[PDB]
Amino acid sequence: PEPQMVLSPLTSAAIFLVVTIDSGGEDTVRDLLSDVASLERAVGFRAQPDGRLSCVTGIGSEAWDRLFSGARPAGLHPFRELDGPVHRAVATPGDLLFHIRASRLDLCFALATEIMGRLRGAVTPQDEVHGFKYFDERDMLGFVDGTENPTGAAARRAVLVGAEDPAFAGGSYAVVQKYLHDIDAWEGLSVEAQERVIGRRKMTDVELSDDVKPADSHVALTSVTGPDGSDLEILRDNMPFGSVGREEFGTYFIGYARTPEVTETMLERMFLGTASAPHDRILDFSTAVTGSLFFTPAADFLEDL
Amino acid sequence: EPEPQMVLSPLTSAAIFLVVTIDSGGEDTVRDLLSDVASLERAVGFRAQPDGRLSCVTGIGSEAWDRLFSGARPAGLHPFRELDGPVHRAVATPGDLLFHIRASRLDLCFALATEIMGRLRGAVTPQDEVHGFKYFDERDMLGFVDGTENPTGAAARRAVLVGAEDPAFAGGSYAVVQKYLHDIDAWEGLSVEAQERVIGRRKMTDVELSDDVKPADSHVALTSVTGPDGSDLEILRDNMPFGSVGREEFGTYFIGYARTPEVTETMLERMFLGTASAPHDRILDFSTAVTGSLFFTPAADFLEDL
Amino acid sequence: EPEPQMVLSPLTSAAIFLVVTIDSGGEDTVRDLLSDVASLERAVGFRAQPDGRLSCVTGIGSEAWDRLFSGARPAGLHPFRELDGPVHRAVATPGDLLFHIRASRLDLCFALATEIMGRLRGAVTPQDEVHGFKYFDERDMLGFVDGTENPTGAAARRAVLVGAEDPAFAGGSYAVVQKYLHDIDAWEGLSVEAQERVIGRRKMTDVELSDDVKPADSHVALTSVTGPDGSDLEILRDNMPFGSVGREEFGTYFIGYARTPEVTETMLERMFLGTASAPHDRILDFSTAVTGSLFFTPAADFLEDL
Amino acid sequence: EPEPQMVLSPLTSAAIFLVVTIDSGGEDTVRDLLSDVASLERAVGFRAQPDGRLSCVTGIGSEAWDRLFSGARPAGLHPFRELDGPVHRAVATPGDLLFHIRASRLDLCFALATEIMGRLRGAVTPQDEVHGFKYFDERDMLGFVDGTENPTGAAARRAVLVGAEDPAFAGGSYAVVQKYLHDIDAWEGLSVEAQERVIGRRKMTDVELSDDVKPADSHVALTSVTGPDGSDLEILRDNMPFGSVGREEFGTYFIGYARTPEVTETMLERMFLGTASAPHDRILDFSTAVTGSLFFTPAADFLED
Amino acid sequence: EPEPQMVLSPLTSAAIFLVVTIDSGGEDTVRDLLSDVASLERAVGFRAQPDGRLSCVTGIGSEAWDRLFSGARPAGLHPFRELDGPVHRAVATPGDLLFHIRASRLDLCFALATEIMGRLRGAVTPQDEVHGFKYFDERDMLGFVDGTENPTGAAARRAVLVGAEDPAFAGGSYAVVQKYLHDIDAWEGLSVEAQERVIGRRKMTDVELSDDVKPADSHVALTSVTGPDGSDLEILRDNMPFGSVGREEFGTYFIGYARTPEVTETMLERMFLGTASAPHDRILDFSTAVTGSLFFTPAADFLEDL
Amino acid sequence: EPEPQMVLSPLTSAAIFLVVTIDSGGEDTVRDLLSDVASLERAVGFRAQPDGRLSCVTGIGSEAWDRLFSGARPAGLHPFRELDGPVHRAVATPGDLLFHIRASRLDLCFALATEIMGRLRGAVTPQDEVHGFKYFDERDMLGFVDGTENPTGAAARRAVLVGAEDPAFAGGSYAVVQKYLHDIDAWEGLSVEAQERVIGRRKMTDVELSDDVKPADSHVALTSVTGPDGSDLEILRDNMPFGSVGREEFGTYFIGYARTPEVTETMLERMFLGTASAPHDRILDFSTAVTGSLFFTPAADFLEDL
Ligand code: HEM
Ligand code: HEM
Ligand code: HEM
Ligand code: HEM
Ligand SMILES: [Mg+2]
Ligand SMILES: [Mg+2]
Ligand SMILES: [O]
Ligand SMILES: [O]
Repeated sequence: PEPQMVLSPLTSAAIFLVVTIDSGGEDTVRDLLSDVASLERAVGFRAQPDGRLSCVTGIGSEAWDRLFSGARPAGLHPFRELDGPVHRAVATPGDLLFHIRASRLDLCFALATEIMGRLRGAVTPQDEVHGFKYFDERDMLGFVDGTENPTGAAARRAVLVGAEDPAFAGGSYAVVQKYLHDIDAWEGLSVEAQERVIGRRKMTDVELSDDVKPADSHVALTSVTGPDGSDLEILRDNMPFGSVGREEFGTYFIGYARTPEVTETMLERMFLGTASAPHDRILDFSTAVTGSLFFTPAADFLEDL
Repeated sequence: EPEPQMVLSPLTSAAIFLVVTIDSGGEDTVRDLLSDVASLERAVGFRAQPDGRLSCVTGIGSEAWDRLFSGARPAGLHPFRELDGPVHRAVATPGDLLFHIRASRLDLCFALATEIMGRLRGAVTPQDEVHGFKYFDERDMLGFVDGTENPTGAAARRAVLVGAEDPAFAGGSYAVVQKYLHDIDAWEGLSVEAQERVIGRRKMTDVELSDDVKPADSHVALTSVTGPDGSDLEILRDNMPFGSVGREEFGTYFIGYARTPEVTETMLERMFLGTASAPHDRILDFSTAVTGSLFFTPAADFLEDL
Repeated sequence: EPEPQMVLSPLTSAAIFLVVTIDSGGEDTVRDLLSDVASLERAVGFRAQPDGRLSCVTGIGSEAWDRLFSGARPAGLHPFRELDGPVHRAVATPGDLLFHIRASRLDLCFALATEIMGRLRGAVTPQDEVHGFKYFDERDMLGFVDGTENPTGAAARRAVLVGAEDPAFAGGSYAVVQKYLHDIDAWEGLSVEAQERVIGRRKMTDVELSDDVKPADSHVALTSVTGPDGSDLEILRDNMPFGSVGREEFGTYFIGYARTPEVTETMLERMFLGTASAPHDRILDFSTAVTGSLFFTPAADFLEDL
Repeated sequence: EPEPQMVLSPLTSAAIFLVVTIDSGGEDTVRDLLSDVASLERAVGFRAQPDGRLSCVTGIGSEAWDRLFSGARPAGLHPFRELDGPVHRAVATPGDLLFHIRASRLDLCFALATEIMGRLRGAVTPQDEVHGFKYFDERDMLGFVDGTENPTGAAARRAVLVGAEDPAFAGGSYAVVQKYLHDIDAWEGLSVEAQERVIGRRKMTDVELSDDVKPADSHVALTSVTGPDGSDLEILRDNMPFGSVGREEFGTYFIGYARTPEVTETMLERMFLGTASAPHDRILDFSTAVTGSLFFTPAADFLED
Repeated sequence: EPEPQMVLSPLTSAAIFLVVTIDSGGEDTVRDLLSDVASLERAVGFRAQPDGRLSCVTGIGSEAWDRLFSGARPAGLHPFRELDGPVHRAVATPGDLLFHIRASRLDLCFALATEIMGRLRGAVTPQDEVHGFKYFDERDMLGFVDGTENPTGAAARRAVLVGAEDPAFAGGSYAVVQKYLHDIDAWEGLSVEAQERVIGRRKMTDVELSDDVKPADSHVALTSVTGPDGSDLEILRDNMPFGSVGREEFGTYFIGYARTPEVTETMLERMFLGTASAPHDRILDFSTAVTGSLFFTPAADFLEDL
Repeated sequence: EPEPQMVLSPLTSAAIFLVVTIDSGGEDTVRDLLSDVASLERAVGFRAQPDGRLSCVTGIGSEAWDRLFSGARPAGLHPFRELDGPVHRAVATPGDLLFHIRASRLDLCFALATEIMGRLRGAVTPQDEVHGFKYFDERDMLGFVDGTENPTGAAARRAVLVGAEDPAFAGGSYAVVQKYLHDIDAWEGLSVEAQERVIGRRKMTDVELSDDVKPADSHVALTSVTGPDGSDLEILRDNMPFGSVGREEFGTYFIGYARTPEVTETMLERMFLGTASAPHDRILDFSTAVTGSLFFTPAADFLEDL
């Protein structure tokens, strides 16, 4: 079973499109899903091999039940809201996700145009973010973002559904959150204080050692080991976005994993805290304004419709 | 002696256009920023040399000029003139400062825009912010190659930079901006041959239609002007696509630089008001202007001294 | 595995196709060159890593096979079969050896071709030499993107490489070549919408025309065949433009690789002989085949051991 | 005043040389094409920026100049003069127009050549068409780096562009072309040391042989000329390999630009006819000229009218 | 797989080779660093993706192995064995740890080397540090292309990586290093043809000399070994030039990886000790080895768990 | 101009600095080499155009100028002056000739350096040889962006090239070199905020600290000097990191070019001797100068003519 392009090369541009399916829109949607791979080739092939255009399509829980019948992915549910003492992770509507990536924005925009052209009148846009790599893989807080992502076989094993849910092997679960940062507040910290929030050094991206890294740093709370001692990992492809006029500086978070349990555990630790940590310090400078969960099927599941 | 801003830029694949108004009381903050904007361009850009190709051209409008400076005004500076054609209208919208930021990548544009606006918050109000990108092989949203007949090298220097005619402001230029939104559904209902008739060139190969066959209300026909002496009058354009798929906005951000606005304004009159043989530029049947402003972009040394 | 030749190449922008026949007495010289051709590919190409992307696929025809080797023949190897259609003909021309040389620049191709022909001088007679070049947006001589639907990765391995069905020759492939000359004047008299109807895809955007609108005598319609499996039958193509402006020759060099010739031969029957609903492939109204040959491209290890 | 044609071009790895004669009656068609060839160059080349580096230099021969124009002639314009040397001969062959088309890739060259010949069909007859390719380390067909001592910047402007000495035609240049075919088997039978003695420079490192060991009949010896005041007389060359393996043609297409043909012609006389010290240029013992033509390449403004 | 280190790297144009010994008492510090060396490679290299191509391969010597680790030893690990030939000698020099750091640019190599040595200061003593750079056409200091016949893809995986013959260490490899200094004055007194006879390949075109002309004491002749197997025994080399023009040092840093040291050691014996028809490798008449060590480069996973 | 040497070079990422003394008897060898150094630069560089960007700038010291040439001296040419400050000292070390070799890759640098020193064998004695590499965002060894405020374009020509003040030597420049070694352990114990106060710019963003917070003893404060008119006096710098990890050498090789050495010497006096308001440049608390020389780099025409 061929997976979608969840494991992509590093790409410098992305469009994230989240839509809801209008009443009556189900058939239009199904026809599009069966064509999305061929549109990806048509737009992408003439810019090979530099273009690295790919589109990962995801389907939400309530939408899955309107479109298909029979067996469902084992872990597919609506994003679970987290009501922490201080910080909250909201859930927002989203039936379909298009995660469109390439080495240039225009390829992204051309593919998005074709997809929404086929869907006009069946869907309603909920979110559209045009993302860009910032410098040397930095995010909007000025830290390198991506460094501890798994690679190669460790990545395939962390992100692709296997034997545990055989009918959906080759699929993945994507969680999306749009975050806005309070840059004024962040920039009032010293660099050393910022490093204590993230858990790594700013200029060199070296992890802080275990004897200085705080329990409420981001890296501390998103490190999770499983009952057998192995690391529980996700694949992230966070993108900066913003608008200077509106003072909007953002990180669009997207995390892929073989089951939503992994991602959800990390989220609980960040928002709700642990025995030793009230919450992830990064949330004192970052507000989530969207939250959705999607299942990204194997490519063959979409071809056969 | 005088160093121009980077009006004549290499081809760049990302741009930010920022148009603001100066609030009451903001003038001093703005003047400090103008004198530092070249420094900020170096601070952001130098670490990404030589690939980055970051430049910022700063432009000042007619009313803002009188609030900011006294003494001489550049000879051609006035407010953008609204054009009320029989069918199509070129609006004038508010604009005191233009920052036309270009680079080979968006992040550098954004980083410089962030630094500029960081110094100016409290003193200005944003009116328009567009993030532009190059689309394929220099194509615009209508699917045609865009820029082909721009002047280059010495001809560009001569068409764009103020010289002896206004010696206090030699090295400056005049910029006209209009944000255009396209009706892509209408446009895509035309055959390719019909689209070529609107533009005046071939779509795939970008070869100009012969005199034999080019309509008089084609875009290329209307924007070709020879001056009293018989030589052509040229501008320098760096149009950028922009858009949002969910809102159905597909746009062209027009910016044209010229040594005097009279050239740009004549082209605009022809397009909106027509000629004896052409009611209006057919491109306007698929393109609506929603902003319009005119700025003077001084020589770099003018700004350095404040 | 055994190591296949570089049938599955990265995208390359230049090629040389060489077709020769083996003269009387030439077999020994040929067999020496075959055993060294991989090391000549590395000699010429290694110093130009990693941009060079130079490869050479060597193929052997049916008659030549029996002069060169004894023991088993590959299952599918036979002379190219002439197709005498009502209107269009697929001709057969002589060819014992194919060198399909690809790289990112012509000079590398030429350098390797020079070395190969150097070793063969006086053993072979050239029948065809074509210097091909890809247009800058993967377009062909007709102006359409060419390559889009080729299979990739595991699907390509499955469609192209001989496997368990003929185990002594696993890792090999079958190559069909035809040189096509186009009538560019005729083709350029069609509208874009008409040309799209001949091909089956949009010219500018390369999106496939939908099933409800794509004519049955369009190229894409006729070269889509499903097997008994239900699954599509695929080939791997690497068509290359060529020509000469002084002689008015504008051409497409077709080369198609498949795990058995039955796939390629079916497509050719459909194009040249037609189906229940289509007289012939409309592309042949603008394209004439003037060569036709079929080769087996053995696994690299087969050649190394001689 | 005058914008020259793109005589001083960036390094380009591909070229098409097209030489045609103007048929009886063809003069008007030619004139119309000349006035448009700059705009064809932009049409084909602009969309391939900035990599494409497409340019076309157009040149006109002496007899054709008389058919096309009246009024002033360029001072230096005359038909190529045959050299009948004791051993080697430089032939003169017909040609009224030259298109010297250059780019980073052959297809751009071909696209522009196609447009040009399309407009000239029926008015001209092709005499020569060569598709050139530079080897990857600026080597020529003989394996030597080719172009090392070309002038650059202001030295090149001084050497190639007509100035105040012929002010009606300032910004123009004179092009000489010769197609050479090589005897590769003879050449490859020389040791490297013997080859270096023919050329005048070291083969692998491209360092010039010192004055005390460079032969008098080496190529570099004979093509170094000083003028009355003792300064070097210089040309700009853009020699391209070409060939066909099937027909055993291995060639160098010579093109030299100079502000007057006297410089190029003197170098040619030294090569073909000899000096007191040297019977002839040793490179001609491996190279035969099979065309020879001379053209004036006007300032681009001259063609715009 | 277990995950190997990046033994099979893309082509890289810079390297640092660092050889250190472990001071007594330093073993715990070293074990900590080995468990973090992969994360340091990512911290330094991630921000420079994808062009940076920084990798670090870490190798452990025989005696160090015994001081550092509990369990079983790799089967092939021993001290480098001195070779005392009639004319030329391969010396064995001290080395407990090898860091073979490669990238597209020296700065990344240096930055990683700095971080590694930062953690080791006080626990190790530097024995050798070489900053290598590739000549622009993959040439070495003798002017010959270097790397041409290395194995590729699956053939490389098979020649370099320990498999089920030593299953606890599958995914490891064995590295041999020797620093060579050349007598450039002597070498440059040879004609090109005589140099070609020492190496066994053509200097300009890198084509192998034919079997009837290639000397038996040529480098290529001596380092071509067939196994008991019938077939070729291969190693993977990544030789780097280095030097200092003031000191007249012009060098080649030899590094060879193999799945067992037997292969590399055979080649070395042939070079230094000779064969029936060759006294020794002629290259050694212009090259003096001044270091020599052997290391085991474990699988990535082995190091992660310490 | 007469044609200057390549003092104004593009950004390059590698360099070799070679400083030598002329031995007795060496004068004529040196003179021959000077007249050929441009042609060596082309021989090594041409075949790697235009990616290579190889240049060599050749400079001559005061004492050596008198040995080599008769006739006029450059007005500004004198031995580097030692500065014996209360705390820090700028040493003067011997040097007759400087070769400042720059390119995009080290191997081109090394190849040209090899040719130059090969011609000078036996006539000169090497005093200093440094191989420099740029860190990947134009950062130096202290982690700051280095080069931001260098002049460009006509401002650079005006700052660095001799003109009509010394018309015989128009086109020349004056280069000062100093090799510095850094105390990295001390530097890394400062907070980033404290480092910024040493340099005078922000570390991450490279923005200049504002006049109200920048300390008087910061590097930027002390190296800003205004001339009689109130304009900035500028130099052109191309500082290069270098180092050796095993020897714990981390260095900055300083090279500054100016039209007269008075400008560079003023800056050095301020840094090392201090002013009324600054004891000395705080960068010297982390940087020790171990060489110091001054050279005149003539116009290229001057070297051709002999
Ligand atoms: C709010 C915006 C976010 C920002 C700006 C951000 C930023 C960062 C940065 C700079 C790192 C260190 C470098 C790296 O390894 O990539 C990192 C690591 C990580 N983040 Fe986040 N992050 C955000 C949200 C999240 C969320 C919501 C999750 C999980 C649900 C998450 C999971 C991770 C994980 C798993 C790691 C790697 C930890 C390890 O070293 O083992 N991040 N993030
Ligand atoms: C006469 C010159 C030829 C030209 C100029 C040409 C051009 C094209 C073009 C433009 C496409 C559509 C884009 C793509 O998927 O590549 C295409 C598709 C194809 N062509 Fe051709 N073609 C030629 C001859 C042939 C021949 C002789 C064959 C088979 C023997 C063939 C087999 C195919 C196949 C199999 C496809 C893709 C079908 C699918 O869409 O699933 N072509 N060709
Ligand atoms: C001074 C040291 C060395 C230099 C300058 C050098 C240079 C070269 C050159 C120029 C080639 C031919 C091109 C190629 O295939 O890469 C080559 C091949 C080779 N060298 Fe070396 N080499 C050196 C040391 C060694 C050593 C010490 C070994 C073995 C322990 C070795 C093993 C080989 C092998 C296996 C080949 C490939 C032979 C084949 O199958 O063609 N080299 N070397
Ligand atoms: C250890 C030696 C050095 C280091 C690591 C160093 C580093 C730097 C850095 C980081 C900057 C700020 C960015 C820039 O504009 O380049 C700078 C500026 C500067 N440095 Fe240095 N520097 C060194 C030595 C010197 C010396 C010895 C001089 C003068 C003789 C000098 C002259 C300058 C000048 C003129 C500026 C720019 C001032 C203006 O900002 O308008 N540097 N240096
Ligand atoms: Mg705020
Ligand atoms: Mg002190
Ligand atoms: O993250
Ligand atoms: O500096």
